[PDB]
Amino acid sequence: AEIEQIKKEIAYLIKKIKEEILEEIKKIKQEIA
Amino acid sequence: AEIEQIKKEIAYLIKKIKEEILEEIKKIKQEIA
Amino acid sequence: AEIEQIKKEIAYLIKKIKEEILEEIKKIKQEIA
Ligand SMILES: [Cl-]
Ligand SMILES: [Cl-]
Ligand SMILES: [Cl-]
Ligand SMILES: [Cl-]
Ligand code: NI
Ligand code: NI
Ligand code: NI
Repeated sequence: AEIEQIKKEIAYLIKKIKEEILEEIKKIKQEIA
Repeated sequence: AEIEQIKKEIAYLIKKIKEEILEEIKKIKQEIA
Repeated sequence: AEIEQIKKEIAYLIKKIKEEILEEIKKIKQEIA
């Protein structure tokens, strides 16, 4: 059960992480547009 | 070895998200040249 | 104990990866200014 809990918690964190940084990049694009 | 293998599969996953984000940053960078 | 260790190693890499990308993004923000 726990290893399956782990797999779930990681894919999710990785998704937020990816998006958290992509936003920093999106603001830069809008700015220097 | 089963959990170790799991570590390597997730590690492979982060290096890819890392590189995938860097490319979006490299695109803008290439434009800013 | 092997699951706990795998978490530590995964959280560390995710933490580093994030900042290593933000540091690259900051270099680009400097090229713009
Ligand atoms: Cl650090
Ligand atoms: Cl640091
Ligand atoms: Cl660092
Ligand atoms: Cl820093
Ligand atoms: Ni530090
Ligand atoms: Ni830093
Ligand atoms: Ni550092």
